Amino acid sequence: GGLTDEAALSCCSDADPSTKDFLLQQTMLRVKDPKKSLDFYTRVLGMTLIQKCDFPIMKFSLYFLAYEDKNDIPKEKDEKIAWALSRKATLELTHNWGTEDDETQSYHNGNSDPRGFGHIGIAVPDVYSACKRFEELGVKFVKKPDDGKMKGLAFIQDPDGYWIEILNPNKMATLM
Amino acid sequence: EPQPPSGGLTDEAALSCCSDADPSTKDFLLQQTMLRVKDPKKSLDFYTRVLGMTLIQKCDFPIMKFSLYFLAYEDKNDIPKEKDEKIAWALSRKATLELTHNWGTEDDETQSYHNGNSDPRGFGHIGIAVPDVYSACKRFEELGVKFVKKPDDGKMKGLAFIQDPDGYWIEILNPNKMATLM
Ligand SMILES: CS(=O)(=O)Nc1cccc(-c2cc(-c3ccccc3)cc(=O)n2O)c1
Ligand SMILES: CS(=O)(=O)Nc1cccc(-c2cc(-c3ccccc3)cc(=O)n2O)c1
Ligand SMILES: [Zn+2]
Ligand SMILES: [Zn+2]
Repeated sequence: GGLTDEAALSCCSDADPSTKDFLLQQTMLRVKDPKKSLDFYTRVLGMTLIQKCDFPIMKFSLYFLAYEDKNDIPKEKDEKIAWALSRKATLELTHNWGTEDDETQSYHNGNSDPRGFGHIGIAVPDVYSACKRFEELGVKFVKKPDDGKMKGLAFIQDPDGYWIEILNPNKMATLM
Repeated sequence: EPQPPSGGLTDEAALSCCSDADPSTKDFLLQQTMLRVKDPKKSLDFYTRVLGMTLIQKCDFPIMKFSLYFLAYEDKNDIPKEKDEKIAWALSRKATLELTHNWGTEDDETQSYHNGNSDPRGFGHIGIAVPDVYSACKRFEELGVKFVKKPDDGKMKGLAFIQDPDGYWIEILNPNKMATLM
C-alpha cells in the first residue's frame, strides 16, 4: 500500500535557514533538433527563448525557454545570463551537436522501459480550448482531455516525444 | 591561433525558429516536472531536509496503486487545510516537482528507476539556484549527500551536481557567477 498522510509528514523536515532563498530554476531535456524544439516551445506552447549558451569546447548548446515577457530580456550579455538563470520554472533544452544528422539517434522520453522522468506540465485556464488549438496545429496527443478516466486533463508530446501534461488547477480536485 | 569548430545553431538562426507567444497562451505556466521515485520516505526526507522544499500536496490513487507527492519552494503556512482549496492552490504553484510512487517499489531490492544520464538518455536534471554554491555543497557533504560533480571539479567551476535517493541529478548553480564561465 501507500504511505498514510501522517507517515509521509513524519518523513518531512522544516526548511533549514541556509536554504531559504533556493529556487527550482530549471528542468533539462535533451533535444535531437533545436530548430523543431524551438518552434514547438515558442509557437505552439507560448514560451520565450530567454537565453542561448554555446559551448564550442564541449560541442553543445543550451536553450533556456520560459514563460517570460520577451521585453524583460536584458540587452547586455552578462546581465542576460544572470537574469535568465535566476528565473523560476525554466526549461533547459540541451542540443549535443550532430544529433540532428544521425538518422538512427533519438532520445528516450522516460515513459517506457527504462522509466524515470515522466513529463513536464503546463497549467492553463481552459484545457479544452488549449487542446482545440493544439489539434488545429497538428500537435501529437498521448491523451485527449476526455479520453480515459480523468476528464479535462491532457498529455501532448513535443518533437522528441517528451510528454507534456495540460492541466487546469481549478478542475483537478473533482478527479479525487 | 585556429579556433574550435562552430556547430549547432547561430543565435540568429535559433531566433529564426522562434515565434512570438500567441495571446491565447498568456496565462500558461510551467507548473511541474514529474519523476518516479522508488521510496517516497527517502525522497521526502531528501527534498525537505536536504533541499529545503515543502510537501505541498499528497494525492493517493488506490485503484491505480500510486501516490503523488508535490514538492515546492513554498512557505508551509501558505498550504490551505481544506482538500479542494489545497489542490487548486498546489497545482497552480510554478516550479513544482511531482514525485510518483508506484506502490511496492520500495520492497523490491532489484528495482530502480533510470536517471536519463546513461543509455538511453533523455531527461538530464533539475536545477536549483542558490546564493552560494560552495557553502550549500559544504552542507550537502556534512549531510552525506552523493555528488556527481563537486563545484570545483571538472571543466566548469562553481557549478555542482548532486543526486537524490533515486539517482536523479540536481544541478546547484549561482546565477550571479555563471557569466564568467563563458
Ligand atoms: C501513475 S502515472 O505515472 O501514470 N501518472 C499519472 C497518472 C494519472 C494522473 C496523473 C496526474 C494526476 C494529478 C492530479 C489529479 C487530481 C488531483 C490532484 C492531482 C496531477 C498530475 O500532475 N498528474 O500527472 C498522473
Ligand atoms: C551538456 S550536459 O548534458 O553534459 N549538461 C551540462 C553539463 C555541465 C554544465 C551544464 C550547464 C551549464 C550552464 C551554464 C554555464 C555557464 C553559463 C551559462 C549556463 C547552465 C546549466 O543549466 N547547465 O546544466 C550542463
Ligand atoms: Zn542545467
Ligand atoms: Zn503530472
